[PDB]
Amino acid sequence: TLSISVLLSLTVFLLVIVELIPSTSSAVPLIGKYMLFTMVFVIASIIIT
Amino acid sequence: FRSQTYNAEEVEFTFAVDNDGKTINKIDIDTEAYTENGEWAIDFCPGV
Amino acid sequence: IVCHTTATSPISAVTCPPGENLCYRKMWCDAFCSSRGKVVELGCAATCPSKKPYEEVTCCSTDKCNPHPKQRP
Ligand SMILES: *[C@@H]1O[C@H](CO)[C@@H](O[C@@H]2O[C@H](CO)[C@@H](O[C@@H]3O[C@H](CO[C@H]4O[C@H](CO[C@H]5O[C@H](CO)[C@@H](O)[C@H](O)[C@@H]5O)[C@@H](O)[C@H](O[C@H]5O[C@H](CO)[C@@H](O)[C@H](O)[C@@H]5O)[C@@H]4O)[C@@H](O)[C@H](O[C@H]4O[C@H](CO)[C@@H](O)[C@H](O)[C@@H]4O)[C@@H]3O)[C@H](O)[C@H]2NC(C)=O)[C@H](O)[C@H]1NC(C)=O
Repeated sequence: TLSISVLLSLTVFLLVIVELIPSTSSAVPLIGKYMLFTMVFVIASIIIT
Repeated sequence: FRSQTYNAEEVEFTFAVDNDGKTINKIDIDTEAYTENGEWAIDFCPGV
Repeated sequence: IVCHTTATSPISAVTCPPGENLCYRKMWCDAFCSSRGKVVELGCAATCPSKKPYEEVTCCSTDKCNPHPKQRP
């Protein structure tokens, strides 16, 4: 429950983030790299749990 | 592209000729100054 | 050596600064190649200048070997 609800909150904040960060495709933004890192970290924590 | 006013028997289009004598039947690009778009790349641009 | 240079207006022949000898001419197209032809750059360098993928660079050590395309050596 904890892990999946954290994942849900992170998905909602990603829905927030897409309003703020640029949609450029030339290169991965540093903030975008950090967001992907956080998402993969959550997913790995869920798998390990 | 077309002439808004004149028909084919009044105005007739042809492609420009490069300084080397070759017809430029394509969209020209300043390869030394053009910058690709952040979302789309251009592969071909023929003209007819 | 003496090479033509585009640094001055109009193009003029200037002796290379000490340490450089090779004359070069670099030409590449831009948006105005429709009527004006390729850009022209003239100068002197200690070694054959680097070339971009779309830029043609010529290097020669002879005297007056880098004139403008519309002028004779
Ligand atoms: C952000 O991006 C922008 C662009 O997007 C970028 O801007 C560039 O900035 C750099 C430096 O930061 C600029 O480089 C300098 O350019 C100077 C201008 O040189 C041009 O104009 C000269 C005209 O003045 C002489 O010539 C005329 C007739 O020619 C005469 O009447 C005048 O009296 C006067 O004598 C001209 O000489 C020069 O020509 C050179 O280059 C051309 C190639 O274009 C070549 O054909 C020539 O043979 C000749 O080499 C050119 O047209 C320039 O003076 C300056 O010189 C420094 O370096 C040279 C060594 O190369 C030293 O000898 C000299 O003492 C100086 O230290 C230097 O080259 C560049 O031009 C800008 N370009 C643009 C497009 O804006 C910013 O930098 C970027 N920001 C950051 C933070 O990086």
